[PDB]
Amino acid sequence: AHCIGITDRDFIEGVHGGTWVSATLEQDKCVTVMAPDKPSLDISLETVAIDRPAEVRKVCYNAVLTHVKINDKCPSTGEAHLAEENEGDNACKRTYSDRGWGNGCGLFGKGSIVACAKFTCAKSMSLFEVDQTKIQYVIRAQLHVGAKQENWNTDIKTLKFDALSGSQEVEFIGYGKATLECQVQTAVDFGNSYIAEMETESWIVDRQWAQDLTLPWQSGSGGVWREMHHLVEFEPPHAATIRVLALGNQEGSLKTALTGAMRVTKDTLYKLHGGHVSCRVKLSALTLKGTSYKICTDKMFFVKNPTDTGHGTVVMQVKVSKGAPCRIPVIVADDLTAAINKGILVTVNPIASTNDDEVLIEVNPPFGDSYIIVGRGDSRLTYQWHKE
Amino acid sequence: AHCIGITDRDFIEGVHGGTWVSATLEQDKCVTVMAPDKPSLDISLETVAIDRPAEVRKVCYNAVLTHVKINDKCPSTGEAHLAEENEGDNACKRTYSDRGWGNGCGLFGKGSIVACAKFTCAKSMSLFEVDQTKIQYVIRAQLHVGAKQENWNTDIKTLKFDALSGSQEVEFIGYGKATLECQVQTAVDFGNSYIAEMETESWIVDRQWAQDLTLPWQSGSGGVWREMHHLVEFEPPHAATIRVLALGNQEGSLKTALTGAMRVTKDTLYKLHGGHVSCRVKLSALTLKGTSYKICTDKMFFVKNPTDTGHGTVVMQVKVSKGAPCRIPVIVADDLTAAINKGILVTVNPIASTNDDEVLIEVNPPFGDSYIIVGRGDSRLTYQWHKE
Repeated sequence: AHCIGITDRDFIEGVHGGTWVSATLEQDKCVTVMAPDKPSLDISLETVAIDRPAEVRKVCYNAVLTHVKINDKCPSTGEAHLAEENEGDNACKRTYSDRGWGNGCGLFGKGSIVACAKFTCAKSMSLFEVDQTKIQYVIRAQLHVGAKQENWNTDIKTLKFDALSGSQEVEFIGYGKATLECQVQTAVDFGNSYIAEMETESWIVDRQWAQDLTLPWQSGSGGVWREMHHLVEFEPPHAATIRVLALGNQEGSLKTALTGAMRVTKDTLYKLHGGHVSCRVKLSALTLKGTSYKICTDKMFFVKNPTDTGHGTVVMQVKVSKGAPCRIPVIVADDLTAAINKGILVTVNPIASTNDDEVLIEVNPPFGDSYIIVGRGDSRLTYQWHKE
Repeated sequence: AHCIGITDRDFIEGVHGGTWVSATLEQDKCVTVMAPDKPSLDISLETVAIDRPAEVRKVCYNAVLTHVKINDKCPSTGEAHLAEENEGDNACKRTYSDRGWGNGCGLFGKGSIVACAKFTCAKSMSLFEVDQTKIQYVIRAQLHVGAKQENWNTDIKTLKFDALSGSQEVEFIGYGKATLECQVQTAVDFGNSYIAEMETESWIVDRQWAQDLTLPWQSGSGGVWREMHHLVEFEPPHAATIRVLALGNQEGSLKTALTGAMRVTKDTLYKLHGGHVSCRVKLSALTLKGTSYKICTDKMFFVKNPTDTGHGTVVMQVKVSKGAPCRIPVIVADDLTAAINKGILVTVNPIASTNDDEVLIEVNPPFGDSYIIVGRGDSRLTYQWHKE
């Protein structure tokens, strides 16, 4: 809603005896529900969202190294010990260098040696929990009245459905109301999942995949980086010296590992670019408005000519300059002499309540050549339409 | 050279009639050539190197994007064109957005749209050529005299062999000379190769691997980054907007793709941590010195006791306080009563030319229990040795 201007669009015809009409809603997609002698309803999934999710983990992908210290003990001088060893924020390794007269010591053998470095995470990625029950589903509902596009964001009602809310009503002024009974689907799209974010970007990731990452990880309480060795390289000892290096920035590798995953985007609250809702829509309480208005008899004009919507329908915008509250007669006939309407009106029972009102009409013309006729008398507007 | 203090060590015995002795030299490894009635020769591959290599390519692994510009034309308004399209430092993409009344345009259809961004390489990797004919091979040669370790870097000669040099002579003061005829081996270690460096670190990479890298690449002459799209992401068009993002830092993935590759390190000239030289060593012109000296008869002392080298030999360091130019008698008998020498002397014919000279001895004792005897009279030093 409004489903014109949304490329992916489906139509569902309600039936005369029918009360409910079921429809599955996906994002970047919308549905127009129609019923005979009833206003058409535009329904669409606006956003899926999770507000205030809790941090489960952090994962470091860029780490700098500082303060490299080393302890070197000659053969038979015993095991080496660094003071900066049994600390927490340091990466340490135990090994044995080959030492002899060539480098200090008096014996030829294995001289114990220890190396430590200060570990600080330059850049990391946050892992939040995905509680499927906390997920809210926002749905746009808006009737097909003669509303200009510039007023579409002034007529749209929005409904939020938890993992389980009840039925919810949407009433429109003068048209009655609809009842939505939407069940959310958070299984194959909300199953094992973390919300993972780097800097500005976020994604939905497999929990097992996130936990199986070969990178240092935190708990958001204690700033103790676990499994640091994933980003620290210890070259074999020369004699006394041991070179300790930082591995590269893992931003790229992670981002390639993340291709395909559903995107997530914040705003002041996490927007989910996916998911779907299966819905049941009650239409019986919906009513047509202005069925007792007079007929707009004064000359009318096309503010916007009949143009192809791409959905197999055509839209035009008509100004009414003198008719008081009145209804606009719109048909699609195969001949200018026949008033036999062959077109299906999506904008059911057009209307003009104020003068200089620009009402939007949408019709579904028949296959073949035809004429769009709006109004009566010489005043009436006619437009040739050819549907292949 | 000196092969004591170098763990990986081999012994090659020359034969009485022999003239040439073959030996393969590898880095972090050394060979000690022995010949009866001749000074032992310490030979080792110091460094492999390439000086002033020519740049073949550059390859961008971190790029930042700036000045994103976009041109949006409505349906049937024609093809869109940016002014910044065909400048060279801009990454650009042509596409079609879905446009209608919902976003500006008056028709419903494909609106042409172009997106460009300024490309600048934040961090890159350099690729140099590996000319197998330009590679030089530095070899350490040094005789087994009674030289202290603290003088080892004062007695070593160094020879450079091109991919094809001739035989080279090394002569030592008082001991004659040796001749090296070393053929280098630069096939399976540098065949398809580039020298690839990032910041401080370098490697030897497969040429075909380097060329198949899915990253932007330069020629060092013109600063035109080819195939930029490897580090640029264009999201699908909304209506007018197109988001242009930079891909992550590729330092990490590169570094993991480089694991195993032979390392390279600079110094003021590129040191190569690999390779080997097959050699033929001439020993006939090599002579023993001081065989006409008198015998050191005055009391001597162990500056450094006989200690296991781990090479199956023992080393000690003896100070001669009073003997003039004189030779030191050393044997390894099985008994203090037997002068029968069962030990093999690596430091052939020990020597002291000045008083308070600390000459280094190395012997190969026999398996079992034995005695190391140095000097004669009561003045002689004895040391109990047990070789399992």
